[PDB]
Amino acid sequence: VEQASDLILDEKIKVTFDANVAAGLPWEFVPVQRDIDVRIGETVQIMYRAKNLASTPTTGQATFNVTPMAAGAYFNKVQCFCFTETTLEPGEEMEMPVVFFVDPEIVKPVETQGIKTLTLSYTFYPREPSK
Repeated sequence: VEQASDLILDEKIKVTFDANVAAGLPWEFVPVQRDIDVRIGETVQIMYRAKNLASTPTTGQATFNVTPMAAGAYFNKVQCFCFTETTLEPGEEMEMPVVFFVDPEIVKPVETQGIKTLTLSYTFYPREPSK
């Protein structure tokens, strides 16, 4: 419920935020850490910063894959309305909080059965004018 307060058994989930950026998004999209720990629900705060380094505005409606492979399904809050990243003029600092906690239901099916690093491959690469 964008908390977990039952699901939080003291079992450690790792998560590994592979934040990639390419030309298409000429924004200084810094990961906070490459990774986090959550105890399977432990509802953390991890911000992100994207500072625009272009000479004209861009958009930033970037694709993400929230899975090492098997899981994805067991990611809590795979999408929502009001995408954080969006649009910036040539200079400005976007920064936004994120919250992330893996569902312990991951440790149920044969699918995953050991899988517990909900790796978020972010690919910041829509369209660049000329930075």
